[PDB]
Amino acid sequence: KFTRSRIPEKVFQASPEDHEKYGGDPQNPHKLHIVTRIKSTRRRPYWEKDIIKMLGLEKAHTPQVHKNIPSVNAKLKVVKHLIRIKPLKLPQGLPAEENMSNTCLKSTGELVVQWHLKPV
Amino acid sequence: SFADLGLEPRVLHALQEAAPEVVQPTTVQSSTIPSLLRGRHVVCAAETGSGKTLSYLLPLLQRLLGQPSLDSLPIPAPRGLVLVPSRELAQQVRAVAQPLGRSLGLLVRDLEGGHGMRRIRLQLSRQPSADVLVATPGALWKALKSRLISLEQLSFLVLDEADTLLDESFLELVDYILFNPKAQLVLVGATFPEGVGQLLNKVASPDAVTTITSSKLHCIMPHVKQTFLRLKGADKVAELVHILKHRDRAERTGPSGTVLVFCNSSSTVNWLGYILDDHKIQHLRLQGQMPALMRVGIFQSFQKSSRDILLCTDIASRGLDSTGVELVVNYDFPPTLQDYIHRAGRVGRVGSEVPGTVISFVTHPWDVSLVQKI
Amino acid sequence: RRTPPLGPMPNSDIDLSNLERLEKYRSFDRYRRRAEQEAQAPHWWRTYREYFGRTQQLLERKQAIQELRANVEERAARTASVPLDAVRAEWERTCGPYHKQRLAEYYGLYRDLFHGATFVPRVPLHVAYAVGEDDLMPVYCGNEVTPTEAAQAPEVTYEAELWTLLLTSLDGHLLEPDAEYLHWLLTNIPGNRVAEGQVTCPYLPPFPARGSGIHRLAFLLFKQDQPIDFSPSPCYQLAQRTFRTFDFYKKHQETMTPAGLSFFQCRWDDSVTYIFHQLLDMREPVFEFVRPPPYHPKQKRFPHRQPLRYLDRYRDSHEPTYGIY
Amino acid sequence: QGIKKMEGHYVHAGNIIATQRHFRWHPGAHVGVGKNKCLYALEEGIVRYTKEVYVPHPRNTEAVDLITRLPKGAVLYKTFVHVVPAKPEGTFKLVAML
RNA sequence: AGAGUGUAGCUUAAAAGCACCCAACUUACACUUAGGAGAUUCAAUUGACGCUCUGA
RNA sequence: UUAAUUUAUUAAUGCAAACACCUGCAUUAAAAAUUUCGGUUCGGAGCAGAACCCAACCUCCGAGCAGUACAUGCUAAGACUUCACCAGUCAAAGCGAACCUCAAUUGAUCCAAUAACUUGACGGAACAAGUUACCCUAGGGGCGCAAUCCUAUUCUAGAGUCCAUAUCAACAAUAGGGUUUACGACCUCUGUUGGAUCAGGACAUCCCGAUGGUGCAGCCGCUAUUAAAGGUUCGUUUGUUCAACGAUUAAAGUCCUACGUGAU
RNA sequence: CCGAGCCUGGUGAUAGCUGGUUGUCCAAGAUAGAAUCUUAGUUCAACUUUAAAUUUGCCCACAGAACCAAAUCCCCUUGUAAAUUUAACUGUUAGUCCAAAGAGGAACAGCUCUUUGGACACUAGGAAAAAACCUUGUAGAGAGAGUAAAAAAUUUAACA
RNA sequence: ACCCCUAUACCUUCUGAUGAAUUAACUAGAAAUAACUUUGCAAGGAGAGCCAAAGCUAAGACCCCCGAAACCAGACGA
Ligand SMILES: [Mg+2]
Ligand SMILES: [Mg+2]
Ligand SMILES: [Mg+2]
Ligand SMILES: [Mg+2]
Ligand SMILES: [Mg+2]
Ligand SMILES: [Mg+2]
Ligand SMILES: [Mg+2]
Ligand SMILES: [Mg+2]
Ligand SMILES: [Mg+2]
Ligand SMILES: [Mg+2]
Ligand SMILES: [Mg+2]
Ligand SMILES: [Mg+2]
Repeated sequence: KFTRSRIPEKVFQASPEDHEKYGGDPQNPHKLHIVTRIKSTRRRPYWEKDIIKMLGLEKAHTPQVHKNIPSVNAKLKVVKHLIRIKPLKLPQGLPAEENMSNTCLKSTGELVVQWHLKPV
Repeated sequence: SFADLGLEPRVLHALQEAAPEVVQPTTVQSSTIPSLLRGRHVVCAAETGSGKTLSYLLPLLQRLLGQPSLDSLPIPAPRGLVLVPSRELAQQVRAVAQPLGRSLGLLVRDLEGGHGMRRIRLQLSRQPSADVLVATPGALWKALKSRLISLEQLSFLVLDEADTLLDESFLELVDYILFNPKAQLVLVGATFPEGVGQLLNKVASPDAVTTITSSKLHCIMPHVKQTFLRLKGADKVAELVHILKHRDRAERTGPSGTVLVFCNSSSTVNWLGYILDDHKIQHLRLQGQMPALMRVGIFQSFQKSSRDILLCTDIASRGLDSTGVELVVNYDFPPTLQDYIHRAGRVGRVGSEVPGTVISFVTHPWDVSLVQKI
Repeated sequence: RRTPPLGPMPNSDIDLSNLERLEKYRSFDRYRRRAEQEAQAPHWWRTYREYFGRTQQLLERKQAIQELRANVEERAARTASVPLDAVRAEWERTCGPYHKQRLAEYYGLYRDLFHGATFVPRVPLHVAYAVGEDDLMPVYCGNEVTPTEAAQAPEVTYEAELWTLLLTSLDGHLLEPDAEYLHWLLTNIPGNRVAEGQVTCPYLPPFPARGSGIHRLAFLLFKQDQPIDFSPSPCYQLAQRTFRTFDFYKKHQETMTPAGLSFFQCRWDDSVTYIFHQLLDMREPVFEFVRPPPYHPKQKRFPHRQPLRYLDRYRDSHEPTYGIY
Repeated sequence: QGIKKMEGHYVHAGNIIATQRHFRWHPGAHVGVGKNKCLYALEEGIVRYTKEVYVPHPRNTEAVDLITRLPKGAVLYKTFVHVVPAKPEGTFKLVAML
């Protein structure tokens, strides 16, 4: 009987060796997370299909993001096996309305304050 | 097994007396007995004569053991009641209850219409009050209308042939009988048609259901061989006579040739019985039109298996637990497939062990029953 | 399924092996007493209440009882006079507080005026309403006086030596509910002299509206340790007289505890209307005490088997007619 | 037979509450009954059931004999049907200011 | 000599309720009605007066 | 067609109608005509002496009755509804009151009467055979040899308590039955009662053997145990395992074996 | 053409039986049960879909759900967008295969028969060929680019 | 031009095998009751009736083709 099946809480239990292996720290978590699809909407639970629909993941291999709330955490972990998340960082400040236009996303995590036209 | 039910020493000794026919409880009996001993109001559909009456009675005996004798004061009604649709079924139930209550303290009584009401309403029958009483609905309704019995004193009710008790002739008298509503209600049957079960829902509150065997149309017993009559009705009785000639072989070997014939109409049963008695067959006929004393004598003879050929009307299709039932002929195929299956389960009522022969005649109205035969 | 009792089932332990060894309710009063003892318990299967609800003095009393028995002997019993005046005086002296608290709870005076916090009145206070010269109308806890006889200010007796007497109608007349209409305000009374204390609010007559049921007016005196200031002169304004006793007792009566209370009923009368017209200078209101009306059944297309009363329910009355003249 | 209206259902006065032969249903607050041993509403409000000990009237002598036959520690208990009135009896409304 | 100690017979009563008995109706019993008899062992939380048990 | 049903039509009768002929009505046939041949009776006393019940083509009194009536008040919310109405019912609050005899004396539905009220002797579907190896349209699927069965069996692996060879037996293997399948188209268009026979098995033994008790002196018996090692006849009536008849016998016991045994 | 001559009318006879039934473009839209002289058909049954009228649904967290395993249902928030009554017609119901759960038969089988989940009778790339395995989903052109699934591995008998 | 690379003939029962040599011409949805939409009038509507407690009149839209063997009358055939 295939179902939305139970998985342990240890799947979301990190390790200090893991936090070193990953780029994460136990303190000061991420403010917003990003997500993407790299697996088929086909051949999973239809419940999970509408879950990915709820995720705004009707595109695929395209970026999207949300606020990584615990409810959002559970929603993502429901469809985690098909999806990927990213620590959608922003080393600079958040985009002010004065700087409303010049923003972008560099895949390592950067949100651009001003993506100008000349190099460094 | 039976010891899992915590039977009393009288109950354990009676169960040991039921050996080798009872060495352990049946699986349906295992499912039924302690849940009833849990006091839950429920209905159980299972094999006829599968010890289901004993499974209901053992938990009833345990519940009556927890009941005080002070409710057994004079003039009141019983606390343990059972219902049967036929006087013969009620008499058989009362006879079975009197064996178990010989080593117990429960008083067992029977009530049915067409019998002596002086003995029914006797001072040691109605007024002294009993623990176990199996009663027909008509006699009980007459007693309640005449204040010869009560309904506030009941504590454990059993509905045998509850589907037959759910008959349109039988539902109104049962509802009139329906009375303390907190009593523990248990119903027993062979199968539950849906249109009657919701009728139970008219007087139900979170009950339980215990079903046995296949959940589909459990038409064919694995221990019963069945045949289809590929011939017209005109010589079919003659073919039945030929089957009687075949039953002549069954009369030859001593392997018991107790034959039960299904007849739809009492007058048709009388005509067929006059033909068979004319045909030098040792046949006895029981019907709803038979005299009550004559029916009682015929039922006692069939209990003794005195008449190897016995015809039965619509009054005697289901519920039968007859020893040595080896020959069953639906001389008239039953108008209900449930009725045909119930007549089939009436024979070989010792369980999955005692074998028997089944032959059913086929008529034109039963042509649509051929699809039911599929 | 099968629902048994949640708590202990009745008649379970008293069964035992020997049922005939039970004492049995030989007397019907014994069974009634056992049933009342059970009914005092709240039980676990719910009920109607679930949905709706010194040695020297003893020796002296024993000597007095022995003397009374010797005076009777028997012969006086075979019909003792037992005067109720001395009995009432001794009851007011000894056990008057519990009965007074019970009466105050029954009248709802502590729950309404004081917003709860009922207390046993230590000081026995009874009022005497001046009706002519002789006699004076006695007002105990709950004694009823009409507004006609209650035109003038009444006297009070408590047999005590500061004090503060007040009078409030807890019925909440005229204005909004959860309020009491003040009638008199005596403060800093030295000793038993009520006139020694000042009178802030002058005494006004009762003004119960017509057909408004019965009104509850209570006069209360509280034990005062030190005299305190107050505040309203003789006024007929209803806004100044509107004050709750709970608020006054909470944040103003800090060093003050109750001592005595006397309750009375008030109904509409000629003097109430006279005070309304002359003193209040306003029209007297009258109340109806009207019950709810019938729901009236559902109207269908045809009356079916019913009589002629089916088609005449939901309008009014007596002479209406056809299309048009 | 049986209970016509379940407890908690709002019912007008005179509506059939519970009908039974041999009194399985007993009377609580505001529950009328006639010669048919049936319970009916006597007021508008919400119906409730309560398991309270039943004490028969002194007119019933057989019931008195049965209660005497009950033990001194025996308690009867019975399911009575109370009718809590939802609406009040009436209210006083200011007629006129004469 | 030591322990337990203490409201009439009984009370996880603080001077009450169950119990006692008398009558009348009872063959008798029971109920009821009329009755009355009934106890915190004494001195300042402490002591002894009274009893049971363990000894001699 | 003796399935069912008629009988349009004849032919007879008989009855009508008219004074041998015609018409009408019944019955009977002949002949027809219309339609069927499915699927996978009831009580009191005793027997029955002290809670029930209890039996007799048991012992005695009785019953199909008779007599005596028809607050069993009024008012009044709110409900059930004969699936309409009519007819019927339940019932709160109020006014006015309390606070059948018999001993049995009977019975049931159904069809009746009766407009009805009332009066009469534990479950109640509309019905029709057999053939088409001629049906009709339409749907569904000798000669050659031994590849196969084949047996005077070799090596003996191995079972057979041991022991390959008392017996069996596999792998491969000397080979060669014309009885079985085709290959080539070689001369061509689950049967049945007795009986006969043979009988096998059981004792629950008819007799015989050995005993115990006996209302066993003895002869004859009866009962009970043990004993299947043995037998338990001949004929007559009738095909009947039974039954009647005679001569018998120590006894003429019983059944089972497909109520044994017909691939004669 | 004799198994009942031939022909004309009646005769557009009749069976629920097969097959075929004509140009375009937008909006929505694929498998549950019960009766039936019935499974080659039809009727109660559900879904829809549309037209109108009326404001919360799907995903869930606590508590709770029985005596004779996965679990499942009622189920605050979260994210996201549709849900309840009234009506009309049609249309599926004889589904295939795969992973799990049972019953039967050899525990043969592209065999049967009920519950859960998919896709599937509908595009493209790859497994050699490809109704079912993996990726991928949804519109056009460009002679750019990133990416996904992606070709089988493999060998031995030393001893004091 | 072809040889270069991709490329399981069409229509259809199916769940994944019958027909069509090829042209050119013929050959196969019409019953409006209800409801809706759009017009005219309005407590009346309409060129006697029918219906109306917002209706009544006008129009619009749903309904194949091929294919049995049968049977009866009336002729005609040796
Ligand atoms: Mg239903
Ligand atoms: Mg089914
Ligand atoms: Mg009711
Ligand atoms: Mg034609
Ligand atoms: Mg046609
Ligand atoms: Mg067809
Ligand atoms: Mg049918
Ligand atoms: Mg039929
Ligand atoms: Mg069919
Ligand atoms: Mg085409
Ligand atoms: Mg061709
Ligand atoms: Mg044709």
